[PDB]
Amino acid sequence: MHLNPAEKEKLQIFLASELLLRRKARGLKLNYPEAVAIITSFIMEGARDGKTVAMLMEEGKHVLTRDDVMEGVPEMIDDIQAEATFPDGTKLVTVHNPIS
Amino acid sequence: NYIVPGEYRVAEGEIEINAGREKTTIRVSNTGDRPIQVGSHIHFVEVNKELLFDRAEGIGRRLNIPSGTAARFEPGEEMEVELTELGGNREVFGISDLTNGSVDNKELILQRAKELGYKGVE
Amino acid sequence: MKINRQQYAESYGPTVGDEVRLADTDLWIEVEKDYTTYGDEVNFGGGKVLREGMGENGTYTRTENVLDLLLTNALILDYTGIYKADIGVKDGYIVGIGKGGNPDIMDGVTPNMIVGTATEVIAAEGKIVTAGGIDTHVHFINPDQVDVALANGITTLFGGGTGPAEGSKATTVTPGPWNIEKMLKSTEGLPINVGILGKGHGSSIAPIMEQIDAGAAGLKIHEDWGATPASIDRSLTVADEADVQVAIHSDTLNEAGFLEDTLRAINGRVIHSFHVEGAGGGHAPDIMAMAGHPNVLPSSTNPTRPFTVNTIDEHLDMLMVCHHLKQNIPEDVAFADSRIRPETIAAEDILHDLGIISMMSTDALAMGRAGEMVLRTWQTADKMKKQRGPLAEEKNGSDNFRLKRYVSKYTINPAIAQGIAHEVGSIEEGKFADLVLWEPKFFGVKADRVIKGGIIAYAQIGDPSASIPTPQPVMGRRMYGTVGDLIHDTNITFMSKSSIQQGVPAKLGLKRRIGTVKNCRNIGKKDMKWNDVTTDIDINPETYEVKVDGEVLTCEPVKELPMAQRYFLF
Ligand code: NI
Ligand code: NI
Repeated sequence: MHLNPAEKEKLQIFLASELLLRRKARGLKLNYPEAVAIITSFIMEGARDGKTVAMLMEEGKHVLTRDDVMEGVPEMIDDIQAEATFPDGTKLVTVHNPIS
Repeated sequence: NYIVPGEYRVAEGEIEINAGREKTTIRVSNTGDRPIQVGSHIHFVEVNKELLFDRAEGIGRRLNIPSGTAARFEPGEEMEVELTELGGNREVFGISDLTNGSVDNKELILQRAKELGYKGVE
Repeated sequence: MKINRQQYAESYGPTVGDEVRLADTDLWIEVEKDYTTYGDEVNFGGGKVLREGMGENGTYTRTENVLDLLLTNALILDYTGIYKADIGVKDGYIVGIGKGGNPDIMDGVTPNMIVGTATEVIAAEGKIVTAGGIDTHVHFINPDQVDVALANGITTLFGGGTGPAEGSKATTVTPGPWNIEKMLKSTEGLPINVGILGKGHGSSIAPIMEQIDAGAAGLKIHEDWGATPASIDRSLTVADEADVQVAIHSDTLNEAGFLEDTLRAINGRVIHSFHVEGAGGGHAPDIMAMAGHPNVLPSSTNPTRPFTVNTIDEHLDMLMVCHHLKQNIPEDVAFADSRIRPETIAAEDILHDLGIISMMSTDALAMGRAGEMVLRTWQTADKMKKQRGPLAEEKNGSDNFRLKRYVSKYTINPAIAQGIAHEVGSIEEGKFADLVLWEPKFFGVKADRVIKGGIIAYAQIGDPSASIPTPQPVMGRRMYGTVGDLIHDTNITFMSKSSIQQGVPAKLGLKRRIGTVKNCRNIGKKDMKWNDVTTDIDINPETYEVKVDGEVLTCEPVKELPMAQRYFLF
């Protein structure tokens, strides 16, 4: 596979997001690391899908809403940043105040 | 009540900066064609040569703006700024090499500024 | 020109009178004073103050009052106060707490806090800065425990063990000269301060003392090695000669005596009473009464902290598991029931709140959690506020008195108990620069940056392959202070005076900073900062009820705690 250090680490975000998604599906209000993992993986998968950085900056604000998360979590997350390989190489996505 | 983890509950009031120091308002023009931004703590007389202002009025002073902020001059922009006095020992070293000692040596600072083309001497 | 306070606090961190919530607790700390000069705050970045000829002095060499490091705009939370200041570090030590910058042009700069060519900058605006936690109840069982400790703000591990050997799994002991030498050498690779305890057991002095001379920094008396009157006595005789501390886990079984027999063997000498409540070990059911005595420095371990609805079920089972007790053998059930008691665990909460239990510790990997000493301290203070109300001594709406009482339990008090507070345990000038930066939202939960000897050792930081350090995944990682030979200059091995005088460090080739254990035989409860109460604690032998000043000490267990499911992935 030729995994580099970043690829190995980023697998763990996908796994955390899968864990978090299962928790959300059984009715739990998500906590801080769960919410960050879901949004982060969505961005990385969006890059893989070929979306633009601008599309993901927009979409990342609509992945989770306040009713999906515990009290205070929206205010704990000022931004979520992720780097992924777009069709035009690695780019940084910053989602500001992802959960209102 | 709703808990925002780590939130502040600030006291009432306002914080006055550079209290007790003389304040001076001067007009400054960016005569250059590129933008110039000036930090709060740069000795004002030693800013970019293409800023035109009464250089003597920048001696021993700096912008009276919150620590770590800056004033911006777009190309050709002229505006007023408010200066405050430098404190401590009131000595400046380095920067544009116009002072290198006490800011009380106005004649020497201005002589150097004029010889090097810092606009607005006299 | 004036700045409103909201904007001021956003830019420079809070100032006098401002309050900050600790994580998601209901505890609020208030800035008591601020060493700045408003308008001359130090800050670093593009167009900011700490630039040559401005806030950074361009003239002075490093030796001429210039710092190696300036932490700007810190909100210090310490036994000494809750206040705003810049912190200046040099030669790995805290040399100035005050106002950093350039005396050329700024007012109020502390004379030895010049930012110069030699100075690195850490922005602490908006962070709470505490001393590194001092965990004095560490079983050295699994090296992976060090990162666990660093991640929750612990910077010193005092205890014993040789890895997952049964002696070590039960007791904080590195036994004898050879195991001690081996563990001193292992310690060269552990990125945290360490002090090693020998076996506080024997009936002749020489076997015990030779451990001290070999490089142990104290002793542990544990019932699993025979917490008999003789072992207690010999260990304290050694400690009084060597100037090292003795920890005790007493005879739970009351085999050779009851509590009063262990106190008679102590005979007024100073001793550190581990897990004083007694779930973690000690004369059943009344060991907690040790915490009332003047010569006892009392600490709790953390699984009982604070009392919650799952505490008893977890502990009864935990005890059964660890002691291989069958729910079948009446003696094993009776033993467990005599050891795990809601009555003493509930009172433990209250004794912490009253300043009668002076310290917290982990009991890492033996019956305690290596990364939860700080966490559970704050959960206990939060529970106490809710159940007992703000202490009578508070002022505004602030929890400052409680915050100083509780921060003391895992910083300065363990340091004073162990004879190492000249070096660590508080943010004071002249002490080693072991500092922990916390975002307020994560306070007491997960440290942002842990500074060891003036270099960052551990940080919550993101993708190493990214353009900037903040992108995911943000996780705890060892930093440059732990790499190469820098691990030697950023950490301290604490050792007895005799082993240092006998040249043990050179004999073993130890490269770490060597710290001297001293002044721990001439202290008592009165020396425990904000937790200096002596009183007659009565524990009813039939009901286990605890009384202090004729009042029963009781509180309810809570169903939920702050600093829990909002933060952790598991
Ligand atoms: Ni024990
Ligand atoms: Ni233990």
